[PDB]
Amino acid sequence: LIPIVVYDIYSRLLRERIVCVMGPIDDSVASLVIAQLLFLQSESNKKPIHMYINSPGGVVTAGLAIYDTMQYILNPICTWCVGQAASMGSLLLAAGTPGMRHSLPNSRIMIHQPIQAEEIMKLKKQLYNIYAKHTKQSLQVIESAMERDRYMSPMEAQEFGILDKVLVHPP
Amino acid sequence: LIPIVVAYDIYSRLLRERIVCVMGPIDDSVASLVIAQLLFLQSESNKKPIHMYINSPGGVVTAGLAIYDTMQYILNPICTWCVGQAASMGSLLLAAGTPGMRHSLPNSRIMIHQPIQAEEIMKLKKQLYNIYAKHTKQSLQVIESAMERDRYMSPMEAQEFGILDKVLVHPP
Amino acid sequence: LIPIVVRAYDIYSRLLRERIVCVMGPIDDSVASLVIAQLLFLQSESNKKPIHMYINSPGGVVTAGLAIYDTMQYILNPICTWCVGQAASMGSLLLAAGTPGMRHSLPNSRIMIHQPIQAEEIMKLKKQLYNIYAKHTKQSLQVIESAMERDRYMSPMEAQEFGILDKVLVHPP
Amino acid sequence: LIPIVYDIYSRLLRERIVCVMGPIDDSVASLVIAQLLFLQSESNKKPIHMYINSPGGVVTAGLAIYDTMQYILNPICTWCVGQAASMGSLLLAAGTPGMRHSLPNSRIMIHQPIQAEEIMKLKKQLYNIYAKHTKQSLQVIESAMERDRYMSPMEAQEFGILDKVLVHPP
Amino acid sequence: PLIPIVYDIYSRLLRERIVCVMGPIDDSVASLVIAQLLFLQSESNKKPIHMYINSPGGVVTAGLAIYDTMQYILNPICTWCVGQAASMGSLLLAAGTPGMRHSLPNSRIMIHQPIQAEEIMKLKKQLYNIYAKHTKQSLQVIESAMERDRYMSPMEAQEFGILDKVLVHPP
Amino acid sequence: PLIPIAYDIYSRLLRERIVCVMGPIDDSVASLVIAQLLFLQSESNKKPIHMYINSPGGVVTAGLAIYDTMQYILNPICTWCVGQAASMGSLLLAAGTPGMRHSLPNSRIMIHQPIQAEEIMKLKKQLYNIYAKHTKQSLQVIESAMERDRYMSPMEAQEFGILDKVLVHPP
Amino acid sequence: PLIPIVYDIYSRLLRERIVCVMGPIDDSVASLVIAQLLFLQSESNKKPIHMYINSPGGVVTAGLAIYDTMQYILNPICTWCVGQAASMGSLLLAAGTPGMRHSLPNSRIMIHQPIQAEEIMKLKKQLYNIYAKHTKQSLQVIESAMERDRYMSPMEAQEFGILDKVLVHP
Amino acid sequence: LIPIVYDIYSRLLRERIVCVMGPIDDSVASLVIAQLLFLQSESNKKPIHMYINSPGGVVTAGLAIYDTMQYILNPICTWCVGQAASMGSLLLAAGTPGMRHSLPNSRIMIHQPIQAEEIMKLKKQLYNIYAKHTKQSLQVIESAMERDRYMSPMEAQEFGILDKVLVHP
Amino acid sequence: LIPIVYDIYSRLLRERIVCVMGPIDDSVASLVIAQLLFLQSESNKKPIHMYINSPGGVVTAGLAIYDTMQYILNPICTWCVGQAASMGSLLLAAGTPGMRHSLPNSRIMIHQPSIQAEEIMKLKKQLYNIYAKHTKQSLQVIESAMERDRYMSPMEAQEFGILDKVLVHP
Ligand SMILES: CC[C@H](C)[C@H]1C(=O)N(Cc2cccc3ccccc23)C[C@@H]2N(C(=O)NCCCC(F)(F)F)CCC(=O)N12
Ligand SMILES: CC[C@H](C)[C@H]1C(=O)N(Cc2cccc3ccccc23)C[C@@H]2N(C(=O)NCCCC(F)(F)F)CCC(=O)N12
Ligand SMILES: CC[C@H](C)[C@H]1C(=O)N(Cc2cccc3ccccc23)C[C@@H]2N(C(=O)NCCCC(F)(F)F)CCC(=O)N12
Ligand SMILES: CC[C@H](C)[C@H]1C(=O)N(Cc2cccc3ccccc23)C[C@@H]2N(C(=O)NCCCC(F)(F)F)CCC(=O)N12
Ligand SMILES: CC[C@H](C)[C@H]1C(=O)N(Cc2cccc3ccccc23)C[C@@H]2N(C(=O)NCCCC(F)(F)F)CCC(=O)N12
Ligand SMILES: CC[C@H](C)[C@H]1C(=O)N(Cc2cccc3ccccc23)C[C@@H]2N(C(=O)NCCCC(F)(F)F)CCC(=O)N12
Ligand SMILES: CC[C@H](C)[C@H]1C(=O)N(Cc2cccc3ccccc23)C[C@@H]2N(C(=O)NCCCC(F)(F)F)CCC(=O)N12
Ligand SMILES: CC[C@H](C)[C@H]1C(=O)N(Cc2cccc3ccccc23)C[C@@H]2N(C(=O)NCCCC(F)(F)F)CCC(=O)N12
Ligand SMILES: CC[C@H](C)[C@H]1C(=O)N(Cc2cccc3ccccc23)C[C@@H]2N(C(=O)NCCCC(F)(F)F)CCC(=O)N12
Ligand SMILES: [Mg+2]
Repeated sequence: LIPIVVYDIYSRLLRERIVCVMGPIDDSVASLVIAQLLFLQSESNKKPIHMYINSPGGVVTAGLAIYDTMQYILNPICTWCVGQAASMGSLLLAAGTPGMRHSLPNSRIMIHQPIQAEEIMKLKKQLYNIYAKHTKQSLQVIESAMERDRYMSPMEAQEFGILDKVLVHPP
Repeated sequence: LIPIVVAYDIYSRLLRERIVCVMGPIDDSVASLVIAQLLFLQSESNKKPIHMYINSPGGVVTAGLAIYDTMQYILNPICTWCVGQAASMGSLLLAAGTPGMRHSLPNSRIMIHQPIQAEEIMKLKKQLYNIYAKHTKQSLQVIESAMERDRYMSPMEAQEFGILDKVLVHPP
Repeated sequence: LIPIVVRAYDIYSRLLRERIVCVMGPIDDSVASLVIAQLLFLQSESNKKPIHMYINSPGGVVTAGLAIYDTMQYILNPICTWCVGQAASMGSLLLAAGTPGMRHSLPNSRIMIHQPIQAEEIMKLKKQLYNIYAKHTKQSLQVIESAMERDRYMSPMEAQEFGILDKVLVHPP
Repeated sequence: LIPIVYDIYSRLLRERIVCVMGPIDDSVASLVIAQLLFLQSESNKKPIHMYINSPGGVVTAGLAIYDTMQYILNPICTWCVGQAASMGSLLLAAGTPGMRHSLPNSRIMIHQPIQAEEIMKLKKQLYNIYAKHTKQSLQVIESAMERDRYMSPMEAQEFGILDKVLVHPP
Repeated sequence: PLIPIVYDIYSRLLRERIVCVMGPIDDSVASLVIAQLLFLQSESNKKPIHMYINSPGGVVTAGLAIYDTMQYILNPICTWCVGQAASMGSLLLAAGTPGMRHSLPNSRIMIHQPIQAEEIMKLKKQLYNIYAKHTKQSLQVIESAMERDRYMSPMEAQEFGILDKVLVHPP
Repeated sequence: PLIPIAYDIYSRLLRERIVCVMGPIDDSVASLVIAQLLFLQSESNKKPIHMYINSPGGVVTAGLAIYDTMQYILNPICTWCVGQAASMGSLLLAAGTPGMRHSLPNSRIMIHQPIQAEEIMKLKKQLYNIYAKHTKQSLQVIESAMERDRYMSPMEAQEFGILDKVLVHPP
Repeated sequence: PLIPIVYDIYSRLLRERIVCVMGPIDDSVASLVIAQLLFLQSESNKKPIHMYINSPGGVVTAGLAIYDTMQYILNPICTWCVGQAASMGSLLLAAGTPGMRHSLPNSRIMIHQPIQAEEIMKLKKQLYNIYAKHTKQSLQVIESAMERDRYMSPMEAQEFGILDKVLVHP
Repeated sequence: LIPIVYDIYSRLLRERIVCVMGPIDDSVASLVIAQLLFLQSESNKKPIHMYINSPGGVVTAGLAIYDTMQYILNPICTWCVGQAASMGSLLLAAGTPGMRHSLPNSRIMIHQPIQAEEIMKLKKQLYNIYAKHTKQSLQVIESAMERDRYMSPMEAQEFGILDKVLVHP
Repeated sequence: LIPIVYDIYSRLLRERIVCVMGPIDDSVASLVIAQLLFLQSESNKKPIHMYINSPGGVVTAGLAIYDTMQYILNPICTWCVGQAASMGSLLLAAGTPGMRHSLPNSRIMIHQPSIQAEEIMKLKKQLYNIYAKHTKQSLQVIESAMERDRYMSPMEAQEFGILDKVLVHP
């Protein structure tokens, strides 16, 4: 049951420029997030957008659709990891505007990922290049890390280049 | 949960700005909704461009062709935008946008390969060959060869092939 | 999800205000009743102004198709039929039943008159279909019978030659 | 089942009461977090009341709510009615000091009913959070969490999970 | 349903030339019955075969397959209606050797029948001709009777030409 | 569904060189029929094999597997249509040894048929050539007939070249 | 599906050195085929083994398990395609003893293929090398052909090196 | 349908071949253990051949088979055909030294696809078993088991999981 | 698929080995009890071997097997392979003193995972008394240990009195 304010709660957050990326990312979630990003951009192409991320991952092309839209719009995008960002969720976290990528202290971050053979490898290489661009790590290090079935703490994710700030309280 | 803006749900709000969404598998229900939206936008103005957002793995051939024919029939220019993917019938719709107005974002994947009686399935397949030839400007022989290859193309390859005009990282 | 336009219409209701009725998907009793109710509404708004009938359907229940057919004939309005995607089985009967001169298809549509209760009753219904197609296409009963046994689709051009429709348009005239 | 006019829960939300009920998963956590952000923007000083009746749920979803409670500036009064087990008892214990309550017949459990290394890392995060808010040593928290049992409100007060056991308002 | 052994009980009855046509008649039942008729014929093409019929009907082509095999073999076939013979069941009852078609006293018999249109009519006309042949009634009378949704007593079925003898006790 | 004796009636028929092709033809049915044809062949490569066919059709490649095995073995094969032979069932009926293709009088026979596009057409053309070979009709006539959604009587199927003899009683 | 007896019919065929590879190839099918190959080898390591193949394909590692066992045993193995051999089925067909790979005239043969990303590519490359070895075609030609979604006639498969003989009669 | 000659697996059992196929659960473990006890009583000296084609399964069921292999006196030749992942690769590695084999196209994975403390205790038992049979350090075993990947037979030989990669006898 | 030699379990039964595997319900208990009666009538002196690999099960079904083990005159050697949890560990502990074994990697749990309230407590107290009798620990220590949600290694189970011998080899 989604509560209302006199607007359902998510719509109310949307009016304050907060977009929620929650649960598994599929085509339906991607389209909704993209539609919300277009809406916020037309209200103002300068004011920051806040992206709340609590997700175990999802479909690669759906994640990439959101990724490309984030890059395409002019707005700065602050990413916030609460709970977890695994697989495509961690890619979206890392794709926030430099300096504006955040996690709360107990979140868990995973870049490991839990079609023809050639196509699955082409998509995998696209992920390598995107993580390399945003984290500043080499392709070899990205590949090694993505093969490891383990989560990182927020501090480790900061050291790796996935995020900028680990906040307990506002600054 | 579909979010609302103030009462419009997010897609209806996009529709008021002349953006139509073609998302997920294309069946008769999706085709009818898209067609109804195209008729609405045309009556508001038969000159102002229409934006078509495409993120689809494909679908039913006749439903795809219904949308295709309606796109051609209306007078408006139609800008097509590939985000995520356009496979099978999705890539046909992408290619059918107004010349010069067919776009993809940088990490999209495009497939023209295709994943009721035998004679009828071949007749539909030949209709697809002729439509791709018209809009890509490639020969029928090249279309037939390419459609037999089970693979995706990058946006740059799709541009070289004639499926789209522009690969944009940021607006122009 | 059906989109809305603003004073709140869903998109099909908005099309209905412009005299467009949609016959989409399989035709059953529920679809027939909705289409019939819409035809009665449009008639009372004006019994002279044309009605546009959008048809994209693989067919359906014979008596439900016949209910829509009879209502189309009964109202006074001219009815323009438009085949987009496909009109198979009962869908092609409705297409053929539009006002003469006002039956249209877009260029890539597919049209089928082949059809994919006690034995005597199924034959009686089949003969009613033969007579309706004969009336509207102007073909003989023998030719209708032969054609309906062939499991195939027709292009819009072939359907025009056969008498199912009048005009194949790429763009408005 | 939900009575109308605007449902009862939205009406409670207008009085700064947030409900954490049933199993805690990602969907529940997101709703609770969204409500906490709403109440904070209405006023970052006025207290928030958190009603907790829950058998527990997903660890990361519980931790997401925990972190948001700490992050906002408001004081948060926690109220245990019925039960607070597993992640539910962590949220109860995480209320503002002096403002953690239970009604008299509630049951409280800190026992907990992914790769091996990851389940242990999450378990150690829970140990440190309970130690911080209860003021008990890590060794005592670990021992208590291995015992499959519930505590009465009085026992939970003695342990440091809550501050007040009320039969009637003060 | 546990089948008792002595051979299972149906196999034991088969060794004494008794074939059972029970329940709905589909392709599987028809094949079984046909296989049994071929077996009994090879043991002796002169000795009578007893066919026990208790059936609400079934698939027309499967019924016709059994019918044609009954006619094809040389043996006399005694048909016995116990419980009921409806639709295709009553056709098989009527198709027994003349003089050898029986019912017990409380059985119920129905000739009413509870693919493209043209094909269903062609099959229906094949049924008309078969009933006319074995009952000795006109085609017009068969067609009228088959439109009536009702059962007949054994005595009425005897008068109509579906069977020869209604026995309470052996003769 | 209970077969009678375990040593069922179908195995007993197999010992007399009768193979049953019943119900929908899929890979499992084709393999069983093929295995039985190999068995009968090794018992004697001269003695005829009887193939009982009551089938609404099935998978094209499974039908073709049985077809090719029938041609490959050296035995004469008598085909018998009881009930119906539709789609791939009618192909098997037509593929019996010339002069040895039979139907009982009330059977129904259909040649109409109720993967990439190019592949479905290649298989369809293989069916055209097989029917042309065994019926002696032209490719154009086969193609026209297979588009018509209808059944044929045994007499019509005889005239068309699908079978040789329509028997009410043995010769 | 009732299996007839004489021995069930497949066991009877096994006594004449005929092994059946039918339907989708999974771990259960592979283990049965492997067990049968070990049995026939111990009866005689010289007498040929006949392998009947009618299969749309299946699990790659299960197909490779059968492949490796075929190579490992000393017996000559005659492969017979009836109906179809697609994906892993066509690999087994091609892996028969040279000169002893057969198809009946109306069979259809497909080498196109209808886990982490790196692992699926490693398995795909193992398939390329196996087809190259047994067909005598270059790796580049195998890779190009496997990307085309289409079937080959028995004659085309013979020309390609997948089989040696297309027989209408024994 | 399992063919008869004995069903085919029973026939292989009479030649001292035991099959460990598909997912390993309690039912599979009990059957394998029962077969190992049978073969041991026929002769406690003659080798036993263990065919392994398995994606893994339940840890305690794998450990039950492991302990029984060690407990009996017989030499045990392990054979990887198709794959040995997770608990399957542990059983492969637990064969008698010098008698651990793979065919050339097999895939081998030591990565693994109840309370928190208990899952770690079981994990540490696996670390010590792999260390014993491969001769690698505990630190290297731990690192390798976190990597979600398969090894070729040659890599598995270099790592100490098996002794011989044979194309032909 | 159960192999034949007798199916393999029946063959083991002829050598006085009874298998208690998987979840223990009424059906399993009745089969085990029937086997114990059979072995007893063959000889009331010769030992019986009980193989235990079980996560637990229904309390009354476990108690039925327990009572029958005590009732017959034979010595009973218990063998834990894989695991013995809940009712499984009770049966392990109930073997003849000196004849209770585990292999080295087994896991043993006496905690119960996760009828009127009074009845569930009566059954729980029956378990306390049975464990006290066979382990020789005080009932207070049994009750405390059974509240801890954890497994024991074979060595710890030996120290606790659950079993007598941890063997790597005969
Ligand atoms: C960043 C958007 C730029 C400026 C631009 C443009 O690139 N596209 C194409 C487009 C179309 C569809 C999906 C897309 C997804 C990602 C990127 C581009 C997409 C349409 C958009 N429009 C709106 O946003 N209109 C107002 C939005 C308010 C609303 F309420 F509708 F949300 C129409 C006017 C327009 O110029 N653009
Ligand atoms: C391109 C449409 C042209 C101009 C034309 C015409 O071809 N058709 C027929 C038609 C009917 C039904 C479905 C069709 C699908 C594809 C193409 C044509 C279809 C109806 C339309 N009308 C409306 O659009 N009316 C306003 C509708 C929009 C709104 F939502 F706003 F109400 C009525 C005035 C009219 O003649 N035409
Ligand atoms: C062609 C309709 C004529 C004129 C006539 C008539 O035959 N019937 C009977 C009738 C009843 C019900 C279903 C029918 C289906 C098919 C044919 C006739 C049916 C009702 C109709 N009415 C309306 O439609 N009234 C306006 C309603 C407008 C609204 F907006 F509400 F839809 C009431 C005035 C009236 O006498 N007739
Ligand atoms: C404690 C929140 C601080 C103050 C701060 C901030 O860090 N985030 C980031 C953020 C984003 C998304 C999820 C988060 C979860 C936990 C913590 C931070 C999260 C958004 C917030 N905003 C609002 O809530 N604005 C008022 C609107 C609230 C209402 F519900 F009414 F819409 C936008 C301006 C702003 O400063 N912040
Ligand atoms: C009445 C049967 C006649 C005499 C004749 C004949 O037409 N067919 C063909 C046939 C084949 C298959 C199904 C048929 C169905 C209906 C009619 C004929 C059918 C087989 C039979 N055979 C047996 O039954 N042989 C003895 C076997 C006895 C057994 F116990 F096994 F059933 C083979 C030798 C033979 O001459 N015929
Ligand atoms: C007509 C078959 C010829 C003669 C020949 C041959 O082509 N194959 C290959 C083959 C193998 C597998 C499936 C096949 C399907 C279609 C065609 C050929 C097939 C094996 C057969 N054998 C048997 O049938 N042996 C008798 C055993 C029969 C029984 F059931 F009783 F066990 C082994 C000796 C032999 O020469 N051939
Ligand atoms: C080609 C097998 C060779 C010759 C060799 C050998 O490598 N293995 C190991 C082995 C074990 C298990 C699966 C295997 C799969 C593929 C390859 C090897 C496999 C067992 C076999 N044995 C038997 O087959 N014994 C007779 C069995 C006959 C029966 F009828 F029972 F099946 C035992 C002694 C022996 O020399 N080998
Ligand atoms: C290697 C077993 C040793 C030698 C010894 C022993 O430790 N156990 C205990 C035991 C019991 C139950 C399961 C066990 C699982 C793993 C390890 C030990 C197990 C019983 C076994 N027996 C048999 O195997 N008997 C022959 C069986 C032959 C048959 F054909 F039936 F399978 C009874 C005579 C005997 O000395 N032992
Ligand atoms: C420990 C059993 C004692 C000795 C005694 C006795 O108490 N009961 C009663 C009884 C009955 C049923 C279940 C029981 C379960 C637990 C305890 C007692 C049970 C029957 C048994 N009998 C057998 O076992 N007879 C030989 C059996 C041979 C067979 F192979 F079939 F098992 C009949 C003669 C007899 O003296 N008793
Ligand atoms: Mg005793």
